[PDB]
Amino acid sequence: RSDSMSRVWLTGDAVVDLIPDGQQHYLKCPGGAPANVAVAIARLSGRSAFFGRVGNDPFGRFMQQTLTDEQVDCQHLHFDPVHRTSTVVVDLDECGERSFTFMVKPSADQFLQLSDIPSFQKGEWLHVCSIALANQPSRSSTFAAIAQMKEVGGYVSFDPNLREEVWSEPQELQATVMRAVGLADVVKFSEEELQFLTGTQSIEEGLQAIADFQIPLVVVTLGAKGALVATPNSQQIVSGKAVKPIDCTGAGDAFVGGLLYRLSVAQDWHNQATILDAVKWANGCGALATTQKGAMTALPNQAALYAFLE
Amino acid sequence: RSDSMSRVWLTGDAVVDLIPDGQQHYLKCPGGAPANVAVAIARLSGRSAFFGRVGNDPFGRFMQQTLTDEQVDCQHLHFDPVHRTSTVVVDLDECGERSFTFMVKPSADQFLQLSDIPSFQKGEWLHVCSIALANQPSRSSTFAAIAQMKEVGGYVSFDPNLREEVWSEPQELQATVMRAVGLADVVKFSEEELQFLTGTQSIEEGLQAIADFQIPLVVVTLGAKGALVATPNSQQIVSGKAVKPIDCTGAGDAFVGGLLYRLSVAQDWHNQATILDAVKWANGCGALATTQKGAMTALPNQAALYAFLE
Ligand SMILES: Nc1ncnc2c1ncn2[C@@H]1O[C@H](COP(=O)(O)OP(=O)(O)O)[C@@H](O)[C@H]1O
Ligand SMILES: Nc1ncnc2c1ncn2[C@@H]1O[C@H](COP(=O)(O)OP(=O)(O)O)[C@@H](O)[C@H]1O
Ligand SMILES: OC[C@H]1O[C@](O)(CO)[C@@H](O)[C@@H]1O
Ligand SMILES: OC[C@H]1O[C@](O)(CO)[C@@H](O)[C@@H]1O
Ligand SMILES: [Ca+2]
Ligand SMILES: [Ca+2]
Ligand SMILES: [K+]
Ligand SMILES: [K+]
Repeated sequence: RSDSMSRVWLTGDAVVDLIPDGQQHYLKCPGGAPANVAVAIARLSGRSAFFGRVGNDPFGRFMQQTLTDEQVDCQHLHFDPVHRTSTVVVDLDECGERSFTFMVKPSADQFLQLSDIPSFQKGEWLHVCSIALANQPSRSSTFAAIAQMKEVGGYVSFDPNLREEVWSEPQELQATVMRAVGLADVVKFSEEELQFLTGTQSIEEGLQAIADFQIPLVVVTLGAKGALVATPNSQQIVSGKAVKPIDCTGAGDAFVGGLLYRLSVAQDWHNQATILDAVKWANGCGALATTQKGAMTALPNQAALYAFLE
Repeated sequence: RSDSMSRVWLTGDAVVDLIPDGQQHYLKCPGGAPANVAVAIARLSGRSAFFGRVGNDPFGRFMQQTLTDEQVDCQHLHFDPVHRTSTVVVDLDECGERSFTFMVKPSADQFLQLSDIPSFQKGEWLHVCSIALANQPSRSSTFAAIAQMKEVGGYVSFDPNLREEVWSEPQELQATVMRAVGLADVVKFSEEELQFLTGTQSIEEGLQAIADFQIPLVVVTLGAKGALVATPNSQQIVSGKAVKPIDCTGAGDAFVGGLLYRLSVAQDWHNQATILDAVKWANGCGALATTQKGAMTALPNQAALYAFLE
């Protein structure tokens, strides 16, 4: 027959990450979780497309140029006439949520409109993170996009990727995020995120707490220990090569990029061997992404990833 | 008798200027026009104090640490619980307003409150720029501070320092700025600013247009040609050494710093010889400030300034 490379849509925040380098200097690094995933998929020769809003400013034009250079489809990237592109300062002493300071609140992406959503098609993927749910109108626009992708027979990937300070009403984060968890085909958590969102003290408890959601695939990253893969009535650990991280920025998005790339090119992404293989790629991408400063810098192509996987 | 070094109060925006340096890098430079003037006065061994608002964030704490290191009194620098410190990207191909992109709108300084204003005393100075007038509540708070300084028998310095993009209602800029021009003892313009604000095509026309304001001292900077000094029924050019600029960022604030330092230590700042001498210092400071990247970096001490003046 013929191969079927499905398009992956990414939406949310494209951001400039200011990363200390020699510091009284910052590296000007392209970033923003869904932009990172888009570039990760494209670098692996996948088919990714971004829709959303950046600012009509140099940082916004920098992110548009970056995504375009990386062969990400940006036909549906919009430039807001008023609001500025997200600008984030990174603390290299931390990893994850604790490492980021958001200087632009609310940034242009928070003003995502219904009209920004492109036509979706059966079999396509949509990936979203929680910053897209942080404030209106992006929150309601993003939930509408999710419902539309489900309706047309596409698939939904959700990575909470929690950044509480972005929420003008942080008391709304837990419920809003769990509503999106309830819409997804694929959900990726860090260990801490799963426990926080479900109010549990163990991964096992956390998984039992969302069993009612009947999620096809839940993946819980375990840092160096790889990832727990949860499918209906089944859990297993998939572990890869451990590396000493130089810059953890973007590791989780790289992980999601490898995962979604392999799901997107699969005959049937629900196939258990397909999923386990996709997580092996995800682990490899996550490790490699830490080897250079910047979320996107070390996102691997297939030659590099295969060489690393052995 | 005894010398009388008057305190100069500065209020408005303290900002982090991101200046290309090796660029895919930015230099992280302390800045913001009234913060620049405060540091310029302190470096010349004057008595400067800052009141206003920065964000409760690393950039805000960086500016507090900077002003403190520079011996600027920061007892009245406040940290806003919600809004972020102003962050500005600099274009080295431009000078003045055209070189700055404001990423944080509205930044913490725009939320200056009546309670942020310190007690003023007779003979003290207050210096303000137009960003403090850009939006509420800072606009009304700053006009209140101005009226209070006038009432107690202090002096008011105003440097429009126009940055239109900071105004949520830019159609209000001209009238709002000219209202402040009408309150000042000392006003400093660039040539372009004077003509723009008065809607005239020459400096001479611009000066005639504000004659009705009965301003004690108007200074119009002329780039390398020095400055025009306008006092009642009198104008003269004061020119100093021309330098080849390396980074024009902060030149105008350095100029104001030298000017206000010498006015602040004078027996009678209205004295014409005093004023002309103060402008000679101002010119020297303006030139020296261009010799390094960053608004504050090359603000001179007296040893450097005297050596440059000859
Ligand atoms: N030292 C490390 N060695 C190998 N892989 C790592 C390492 N750190 C992170 N990763 C990889 O990248 C993924 C992301 O790691 P993680 O710390 O859980 O990021 P996040 O909390 O954002 O999900 C891991 O699942 C793992 O596959
Ligand atoms: N090439 C230059 N050579 C000497 N002095 C300069 C030079 N450029 C700027 N200055 C000094 O610094 C001041 C500020 O210059 P200017 O270009 O008018 O800045 P601004 O437009 O912000 O007021 C000048 O009045 C002048 O005294
Ligand atoms: O996941 C890493 C990414 O997440 C963010 O914090 C927000 O989207 C970015 O600053 C960073 O590149
Ligand atoms: O006058 C120079 C200063 O003016 C600003 O643009 C705003 O206050 C700063 O970015 C800069 O340091
Ligand atoms: Ca993450
Ligand atoms: Ca100026
Ligand atoms: K990295
Ligand atoms: K400079």
